[PDB]
Amino acid sequence: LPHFSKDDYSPESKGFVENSYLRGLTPQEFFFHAMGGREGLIDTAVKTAETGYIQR
Amino acid sequence: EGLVEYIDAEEEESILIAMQPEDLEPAEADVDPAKRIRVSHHATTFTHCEIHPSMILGVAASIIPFPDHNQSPRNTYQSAMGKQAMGVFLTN
Amino acid sequence: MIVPVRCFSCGKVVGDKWESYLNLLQEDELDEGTALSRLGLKRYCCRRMILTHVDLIEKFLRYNP
Amino acid sequence: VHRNPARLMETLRTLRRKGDINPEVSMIRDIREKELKIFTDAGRVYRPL
Amino acid sequence: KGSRFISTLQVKLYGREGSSARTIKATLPYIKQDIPIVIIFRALGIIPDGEILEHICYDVNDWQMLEMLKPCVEDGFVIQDRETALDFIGKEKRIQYAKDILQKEFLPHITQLEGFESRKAFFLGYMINRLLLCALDRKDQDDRDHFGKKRLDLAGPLLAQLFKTLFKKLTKDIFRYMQRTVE
Amino acid sequence: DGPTMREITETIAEAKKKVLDVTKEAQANLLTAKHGMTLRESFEDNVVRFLNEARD
Amino acid sequence: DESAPITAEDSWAVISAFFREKGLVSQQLD
Amino acid sequence: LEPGHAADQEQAKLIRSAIEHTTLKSVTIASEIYYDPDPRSTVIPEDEEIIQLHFSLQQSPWLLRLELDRAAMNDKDLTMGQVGERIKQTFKNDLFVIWSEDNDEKLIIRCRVVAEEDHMLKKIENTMLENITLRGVENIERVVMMK
Amino acid sequence: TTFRFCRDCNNMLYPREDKENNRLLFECRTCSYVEEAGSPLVYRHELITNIGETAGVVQDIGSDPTLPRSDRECPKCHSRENVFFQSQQRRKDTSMVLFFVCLSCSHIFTSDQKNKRTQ
RNA sequence: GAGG
DNA sequence: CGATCCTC
Ligand SMILES: [Zn+2]
Ligand SMILES: [Zn+2]
Ligand SMILES: [Zn+2]
Repeated sequence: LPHFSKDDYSPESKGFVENSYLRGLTPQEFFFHAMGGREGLIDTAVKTAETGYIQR
Repeated sequence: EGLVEYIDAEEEESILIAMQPEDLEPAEADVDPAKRIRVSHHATTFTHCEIHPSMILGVAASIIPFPDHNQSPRNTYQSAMGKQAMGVFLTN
Repeated sequence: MIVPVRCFSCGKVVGDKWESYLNLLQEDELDEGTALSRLGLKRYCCRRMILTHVDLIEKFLRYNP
Repeated sequence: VHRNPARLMETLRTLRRKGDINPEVSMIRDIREKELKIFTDAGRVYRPL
Repeated sequence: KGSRFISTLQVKLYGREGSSARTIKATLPYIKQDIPIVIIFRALGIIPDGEILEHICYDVNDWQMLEMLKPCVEDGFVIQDRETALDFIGKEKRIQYAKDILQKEFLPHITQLEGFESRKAFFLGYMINRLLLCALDRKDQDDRDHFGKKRLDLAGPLLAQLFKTLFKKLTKDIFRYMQRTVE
Repeated sequence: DGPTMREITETIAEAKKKVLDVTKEAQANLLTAKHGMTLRESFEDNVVRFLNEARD
Repeated sequence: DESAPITAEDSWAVISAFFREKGLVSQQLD
Repeated sequence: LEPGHAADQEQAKLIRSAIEHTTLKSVTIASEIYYDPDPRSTVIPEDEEIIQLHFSLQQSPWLLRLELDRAAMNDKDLTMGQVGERIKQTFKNDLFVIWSEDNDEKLIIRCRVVAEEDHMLKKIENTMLENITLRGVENIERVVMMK
Repeated sequence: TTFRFCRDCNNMLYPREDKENNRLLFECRTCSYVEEAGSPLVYRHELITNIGETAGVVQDIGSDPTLPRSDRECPKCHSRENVFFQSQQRRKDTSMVLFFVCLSCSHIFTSDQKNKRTQ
């Protein structure tokens, strides 16, 4: 993200959500969770299409 | 008056952004445990600041109460549903 | 779209309270919480009834016919 | 090309921040790649800061 | 602001990772086969090897990139002038087609005019520099998912496409009506 | 619990220290990857592990 | 003081300023 | 592993080294082509010690000099002699190979061909790096020892 | 390596052996030019490369706001004003090593404890 | 086009 | 030459 400095491999920098859904997620944490989340919705859509064909 | 300015992903590459005006740049020298974990300024070489982080969202997501306390797919699903909801669409 | 007559949850009549409520906020210059209590809306099912009512009839009446 | 791009870039931004260069115009200075890139073109999604 | 003319130029580094004699060849619109890079530079006006390489390599101290271009220097060794370079591409008439193809088809963004080539050759050089910069494992292959490199076509732009098309047909109809007016 | 939260917090801080040390070691060129994998790949595998461990 | 720095609450005035001029569908209109 | 004698960590390290496909490329830092005309008197002052030997128990004035990576040589169960005797058993007579000892500070291999010369040695270096199986089975790119 | 072009032509110079005197020379193929070589080195490959790690060190470097600043002391002057980055050699098998550019004397220093370096 |  | 089910 443009809130980080160049070459940052720190937990926080690369998608480590330190917070619980109770405590609440920070904007950075929020975005990274969304990025992970998306990938999951995409292959959910992929699995259902692919497995259905396999079954046939 | 040059207090605010327009940035696109290309120019975004060359700038360093603070998330909060205060909470991202006052100074340094006890805490609320209930409050979430917010890292450190650490980088100070800032050129800009975020008007408000919640603005990363759009119309549908803007309706959710505390999505920062929800699983990410649930915010996507809720976004789909608010478009199936009922209410006054217009006064006319 | 006008003060619902009666609280959905409990039944306490709320149709007679809207105008009195606005006056308490306007004239009397009270806050919503003291105003709701002044109208005798003790339960939260009754408080939400008035507090969250959006009066679109005023907008609808603004139309020329 | 340009020799003293630091001076050029400071003038360019000043003008856009004053108004003399359209606020939607993007000016990107890549210090390490010795590069100045400008876009006046339509289609670019931007956000205020 | 002048039509929607798209032509994609490719700068292709031949020879696999670990294959000796790695050559660089370019694709030109309406040209049957690939053309070695030095032949493009020669056909543009840049003749000496050192001057061609001066356009690609931006630092003298970079022998790595210079050894990367040694086979290109050999590839077009047989051509040492603009006349025979333009001739390569494609009577006599074949040279004009090539000259015209360099100004009209090759890099239409920059210019589609005549009196340039210097701007075109330098840019072609920038392109190769970038191709080598990656090939030399100094740079990361361009990300085709970077949002900044993507544009969004809205109401105006879409209407403009249609309007250009429609107005041209109208313009054409007026001319057919003019042509029919023989009396 | 107030005590429990305080302890989760310290668990995460120790993962942050392990991740910092492996990084500091990595940057000193003292980190030596085992056969079959990049010095970077091994570092990455390690960091992800400490972080996953911390969550559990 | 007029020179004093902004708080995160002060952000909402700028946001209000944004939409009071742009509204919500400026991309379309613009 | 062999029933034995299968739970021995050492024998495993060997079988891994016997099967993982290893090329000259995987062990080379750089390959240089110097103009060294005097075979006995070297222009490279580092190499002087190597030249003293390889005389007891006509060529080309062009030298091909490969510098090997100590780390890589130790990841694989490889020694200078092994690499050297393997380069020798490829060209047999059409190449002369000399080399640095395993103890020696820098790991060096020197090669000479046995009109139109400068092109040939560049062609040979390509065949050395990309086409010489030092040890291992072809297609077996990586091998991992797992308990 | 470091290779030259013809003084007059500005065309690539090619190797040539004396054979009689056994010495390295460089001939032009566009004209009749000939000059002696400096170093005997003709070709250098390099599969394990050190060049491009420090690529991008420009005097204006300290003005890049995205680059991080370390608390480190410059070995040359004792300036603690410096910017830093990891190897710009964008390859898979690369060191996690840092490079520091002292923002007071332009000195490039490294986090590396194993290798030395001459940049 | 929208629903799981 | 293929690419989940339903009806609008
Ligand atoms: Zn009630
Ligand atoms: Zn010459
Ligand atoms: Zn210094």
